[PDB]
Amino acid sequence: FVEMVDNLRGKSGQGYYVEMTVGSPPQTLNILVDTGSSNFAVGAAPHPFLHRYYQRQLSSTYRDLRKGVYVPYTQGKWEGELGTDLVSIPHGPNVTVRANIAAITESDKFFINGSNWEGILGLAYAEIARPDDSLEPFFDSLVKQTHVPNLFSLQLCGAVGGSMIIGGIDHSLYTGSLWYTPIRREWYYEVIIVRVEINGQDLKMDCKEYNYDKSIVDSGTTNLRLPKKVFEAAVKSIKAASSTEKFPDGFWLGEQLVCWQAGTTPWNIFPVISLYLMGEVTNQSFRITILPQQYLRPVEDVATSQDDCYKFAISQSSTGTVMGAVIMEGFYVVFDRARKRIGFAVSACHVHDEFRTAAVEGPFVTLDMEDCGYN
Ligand SMILES: CC(C)c1cccc(CNC[C@@H](O)[C@@H]2COC/C=C/C[C@@H](c3ccccc3)NC(=O)c3cc(cc(N(C)S(C)(=O)=O)c3)C(=O)N2)c1
Repeated sequence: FVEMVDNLRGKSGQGYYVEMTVGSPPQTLNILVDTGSSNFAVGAAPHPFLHRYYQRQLSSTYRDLRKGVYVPYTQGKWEGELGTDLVSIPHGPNVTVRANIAAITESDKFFINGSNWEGILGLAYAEIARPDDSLEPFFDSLVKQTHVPNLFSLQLCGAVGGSMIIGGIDHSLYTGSLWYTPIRREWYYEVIIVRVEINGQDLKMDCKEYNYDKSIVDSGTTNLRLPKKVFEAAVKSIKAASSTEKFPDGFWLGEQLVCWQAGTTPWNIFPVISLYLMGEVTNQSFRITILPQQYLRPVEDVATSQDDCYKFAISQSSTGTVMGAVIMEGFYVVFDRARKRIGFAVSACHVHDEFRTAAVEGPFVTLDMEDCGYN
């Protein structure tokens, strides 16, 4: 797995990407790793923000599937033409497999000026593939075509880099225990949140609320996104904990940055946030704790660089909870498809400071026998 270590790069909340090749002869593209969707898609026509794109006419292994496809995410949108071709991951397992590829020919607010990636690897299940669930996702083809075990793990670092280990778990990438929460249903990587605390204080809502109307693990979304009711309760609590300083409403909404004299950020006025995930046994849970160094994301800009400036990276959602890269960075996350479970452990690349450390820990029990799944 050592060959696979540090095979991810990124630009800081611009997304983590892995090098892949498509076509014969191999065309090199950087591909965003997305556990929040299930299409493999690449830029296939010129675009002002693409340094390079897939040229189907140059690949003798390309087969056209005579079917278009359109994919709108929460933000960003592309459309294109389906086909298959040979795909490999130079710093992944040593194999080449044939896979579906959407060749993107038009898009909106999807590619980013200077991002370095030219396509997207949807690693979730066929149930949410477009145009429908008969379009086998990349990781399904990989496992069917090779002897790779049905598991991958992500260590997203930033603050960027990281590792996606295909087929296994690399112990050098984490410390302490791995804790597992069940995948509720194979579509998104859907999980169940049973309790939320902000500086050790329970939000005290019915736990179904935390999962209204699903909770997902999504490396393709930057923020921790929360159902409105949870988001409003979370912000109330963070504000109360951090009340020695008062920030504008635009800060709370992600529309404005807050800035401090370089090196003087008052991390200790901001609370730790704990998400307790359903465990593998009845009414047991574990918690993952995040520090303000994860949920206050630095915005790099030479122009404001006398300061450190941050965006609040918790935001509201009308489509359920999204545990985005805010939650994943500094955890080693194991997508154990074979055992229908997702493991979390503290990563070798945790942020911590001299006072507080992100954690994955348990077990915790609750007598209340309510199931937290929203039907
Ligand atoms: C089943 C499919 C069709 C579907 C449909 C609807 C929702 C989903 C759930 N998964 C979404 C994921 O798949 C795509 C993937 O997008 C990858 C792009 C990353 C670029 C990055 C970025 C943009 C601009 C500057 C820096 C980074 N975007 C976000 O962080 C980025 C990306 C996305 C959402 C956000 N949020 C809205 S946010 C502002 O963090 O709250 C942020 C997003 O939609 N990501 C899935």
